[PDB]
Amino acid sequence: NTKYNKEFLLYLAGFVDGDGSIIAQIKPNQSYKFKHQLSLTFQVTQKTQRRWFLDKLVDEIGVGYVRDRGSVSNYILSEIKPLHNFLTQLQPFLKLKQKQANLVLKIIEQLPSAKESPDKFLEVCTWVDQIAALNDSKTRKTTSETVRAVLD
Amino acid sequence: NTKYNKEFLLYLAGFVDGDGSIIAQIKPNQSYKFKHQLSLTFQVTQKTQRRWFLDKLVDEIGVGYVRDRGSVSNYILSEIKPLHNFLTQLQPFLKLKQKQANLVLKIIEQLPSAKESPDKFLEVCTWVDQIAALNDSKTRKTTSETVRAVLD
DNA sequence: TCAAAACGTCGTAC
DNA sequence: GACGTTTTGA
DNA sequence: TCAAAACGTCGTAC
DNA sequence: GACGTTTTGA
Ligand SMILES: [Mg+2]
Ligand SMILES: [Mg+2]
Ligand SMILES: [Mg+2]
Ligand code: NA
Repeated sequence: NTKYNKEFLLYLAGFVDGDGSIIAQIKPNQSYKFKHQLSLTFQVTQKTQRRWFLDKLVDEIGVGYVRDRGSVSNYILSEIKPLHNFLTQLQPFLKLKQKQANLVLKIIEQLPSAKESPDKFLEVCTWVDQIAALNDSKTRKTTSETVRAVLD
Repeated sequence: NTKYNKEFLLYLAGFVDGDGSIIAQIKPNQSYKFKHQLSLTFQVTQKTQRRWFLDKLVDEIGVGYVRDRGSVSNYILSEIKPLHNFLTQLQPFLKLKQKQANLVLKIIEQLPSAKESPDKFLEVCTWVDQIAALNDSKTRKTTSETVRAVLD
């Protein structure tokens, strides 16, 4: 796992606290044992005319990709291992999004265990609730309650 | 002149590039010799529920203030001397807003001479045009062209 | 006559 | 910014 | 059954 | 985020 430079992390942390997102999702999906996917995403959003900025992020992070949705574009990192490595290093410098970052870390490390028991899986969905609670969440639909209602 | 930590400036630069604004305005105002005020503003916006972040900033920058504006709040720095001192030190770390930062500095250093001649005043106004051209400017009204007419 | 503050509005870029 | 639904390709 | 990508919309918080 | 109009107080 690559070691990121501190100056880079410091600036990136600031910019993430401003225009980034640390996202956790429970995605209803019939092909999973517990009928839901656990989905983590690190994202940085910027007007497409400045997507060169996001393209640099890819070079500097060395992983992830940029997707253009129209007037706006996103840097995206969803790969679990690279995500853990990156957040572990960024986390210390976050001020607005530190708890979310850490909750993500906690979730990733427990995934293996969440696969085993419906209970441990339900607990983990709770951590996702905390992430969403900390964020400026407005259009969320699938929660730990949703999972509890399905595991029956 | 108060001298800021690099760790501080690096994180703040990222956050500014994200959620900050470097604003230059020509404010129509009859009480001025050229019938407009030159206004410089450094601004950071954030949901009012995260005020404390902005309030911390005031302590850390040691100058400026926070204004709650309903559901959103703002850190503001308008005083010219601290603004020059702060921007001079922040500028090396901005990626998105570095050019307007340098333009603000130039304007500040020229203000005195700009008050002497309408021609120099006009030129300075063209630099504020440049700052607005760099920003995601959408509702601008007063430009150097409008100053130009008035001085006629 | 000026620097600075007070207060308000708009259209996205998050 | 922070979600959503559905598809891919193991 | 899964990790990850593809693709889309909502409601502000810039 | 990035403007706008109007007021304060030396
Ligand atoms: Mg923000
Ligand atoms: Mg931004
Ligand atoms: Mg923003
Ligand atoms: Na904006």
